[PDB]
This record gives sequence, structure tokens and C-alpha cells, in this order.
Amino acid sequence: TPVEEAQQKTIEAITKAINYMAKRRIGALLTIERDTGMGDYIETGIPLNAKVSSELLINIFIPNTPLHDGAVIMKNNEIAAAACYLPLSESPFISKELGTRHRAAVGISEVTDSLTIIVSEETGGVSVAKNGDLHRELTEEALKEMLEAE
Amino acid sequence: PTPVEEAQQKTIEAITKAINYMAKRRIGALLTIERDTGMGDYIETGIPLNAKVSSELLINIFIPNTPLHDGAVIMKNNEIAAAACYLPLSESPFISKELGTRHRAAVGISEVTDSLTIIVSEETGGVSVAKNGDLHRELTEEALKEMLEAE
Ligand SMILES: COC(=O)[C@@H](N)Cc1ccc(F)cc1
Ligand SMILES: [Mg+2]
Repeated sequence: TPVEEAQQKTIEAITKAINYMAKRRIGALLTIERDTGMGDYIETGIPLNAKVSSELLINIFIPNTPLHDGAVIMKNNEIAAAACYLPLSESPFISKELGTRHRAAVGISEVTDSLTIIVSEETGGVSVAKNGDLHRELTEEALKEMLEAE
Repeated sequence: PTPVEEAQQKTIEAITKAINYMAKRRIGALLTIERDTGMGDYIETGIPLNAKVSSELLINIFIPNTPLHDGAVIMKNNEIAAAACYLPLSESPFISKELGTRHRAAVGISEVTDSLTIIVSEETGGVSVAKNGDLHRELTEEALKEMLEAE
């Protein structure tokens, strides 16, 4: 169906962008809103309400640029805003070598049903936060499975 | 001012802030503002954005060596319609010989539409505008803003 094709296109755009940033160790934080509304966090960023493309996602997270500091929040198959605040988790059970991107992802996943993707600037490793847990060192296939399950 | 007029002022502020940033840093840019002649055929050659304007997004688009920086951004009213768009190259002899493809594209679209195109030179940081087949170079910030306000 059209809705199915659209979801698959968005998944492909996300994984292409994450693959580019993982290879270049570009830090990134991308939260996908689900049933829990995230408007209060969306309002903290720069409004975009933009079509998703791998190109735009990459251009957003380029280091040393206006939009790269904070989270992209996606809602209704669009990029709602960039450079958004997410709350930092205080969980003592996050790997101690991880910093604030990952604690922000876990933080929002504590208080919403959202799925957040993190690319590490240290390693290029890719992780996902959901339900208060961080799933680390994902392959491309693992991230796709998580996006399709979501 | 009405909401339409306030929105236009916000859009002009975003554009001028972005252009000023990119001029200082010698970041090449090519930004076409659609007016009454529709540019859909050119918009369709780019990557669709249909995004709300901000100075931040405009700057991020044109950062060198990124997916969206090559080609034109085309704006429709208060939205960035698409980036990395094709524009036709002018053959006009009144384009300074040292100028490259961004200025020739801007004059090109200005020959077949009523649009206003802003160009930042990656060589000098100079700001120019193309409109109605003419290129006006080395604009001050004040001149650019007045041109946009008049547009
Ligand atoms: C060298 O390649 C890698 O680091 C990947 N295994 C990481 C990676 C994970 C998800 C994705 F959508 C793209 C890339
Ligand atoms: Mg002069």
C-alpha cells in the first residue's frame, strides 16, 4: 500500500544516513516519535517539518554546523525539528564510556515509547535506545529489524 | 503588519543571516526565490525538502562536501522547496569571465523567470543577485536586504 511504501522509503533513508555517519564517526541523535507525544521536546529545536531524505539527515549532523547539536525528532514521516533538547538519563546502568548523546537517548526512552538512534563520535558505533535500555554495537541488519519492528 | 507580512520579514531575516554567515566564510551558495513565474520543473530536479525556512537550515545545506551543497536551493514563499536543484546556464556575455557555474546558473534562471537569485562566491565571499537577466555584484548587506524587502 502507499503507507507501506512510504514507511519503507523512510527506513531506507534513515539507514543510508546512519551508514554514512557511522563510517565517518559523525555523532548523531535521531528520535522517532511513536504513541507518546513529544511536542514539548520538538518545540525546543529548530522547526523543519521537512520531508525525510538521507541527504537532509546527513546535512543536519555535519560537525561544527548550526543544526548538529541536539536531537532530530521525526514525527508523522517527517523531520519535525533539529537541535532539540532531550532529557539526560540518570541511570547507573549505561556503559560508563558513553557520554551525553547516549544519556539523552536513554533519557527520552525512559519517559516515552520513542525509538532513538545514536551514532558515536568516538567509534562510529550505532545504538538504539528504547524503554530505558541501550542496545549497542548494532549491525545494519539489526537496526533495520528494529525499525521494522517499531 | 499582517501575519503574511510578519512571515515575509522573518524569511528575509533568515536569508540575510545565512548569506552573511556564508559570505564571511567564503561558502559558495546559490539560492533562488520563486516569485510569480512557477519553478516547479526546476524544483523537481532537486532533493525535496518542503521545509520551514531557518538561517540554520540554509547554512547547513551549503556546507562544502555534503550531499545538498551542489546545485541551487529553491524557495517558495516561506519554505525551502528543494535543494541541489538544476538551473539552466546563461550564455550572457555580461557575466564576469572569472565567475563559475553558480553565477551562470543564477543568471540562467533569471532569464526565464521573474525569480530573484542570490549567489555567494566561494572564491571571494562576494554576494551577488541575478534578476531579469542581469547580475549585480559585490552587494553590501544593506543592499541585499533592501533588494529582498522590495522583492
Ligand atoms: C562499518 O560498518 C558499520 O560500522 C555498521 N555495522 C554500523 C551500521 C549500523 C546501522 C546502519 F544502518 C548502518 C551502519
Ligand atoms: Mg558595484
